[PDB]
Amino acid sequence: KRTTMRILIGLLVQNPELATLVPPLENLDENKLPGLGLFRELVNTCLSQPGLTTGQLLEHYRGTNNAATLEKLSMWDDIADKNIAEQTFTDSLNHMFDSLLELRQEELIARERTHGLSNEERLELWTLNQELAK
Repeated sequence: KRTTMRILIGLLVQNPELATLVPPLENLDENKLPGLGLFRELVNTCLSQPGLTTGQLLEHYRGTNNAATLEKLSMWDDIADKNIAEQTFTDSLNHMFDSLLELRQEELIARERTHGLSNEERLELWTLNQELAK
């Protein structure tokens, strides 16, 4: 639950164009979920300057007064980039052999259109069709 806010903050700092996908936060009350005030603040800053880059966003956090905040904004950016690199990795792992599966599939289809397929081969084609979900 604490990482939810941190992930949101982090992702938005990494890509401020995501402010675009935040529904309205005005009627919420800040006082109820730690970090929400910060999120709201960034979202507002993002809406007030569309097209922002990460660096341009981080300009609003110069000065001594903002240092503890600038800090967490950068930490959280990194924690988030890792979380999604992790997720890309796990997702790529799952599709590792796709190039190889998707040509046994071509081979089975071609076999099927000229000679046809045995019972086992029909089942394998079916399995490949599930696995290549598009």
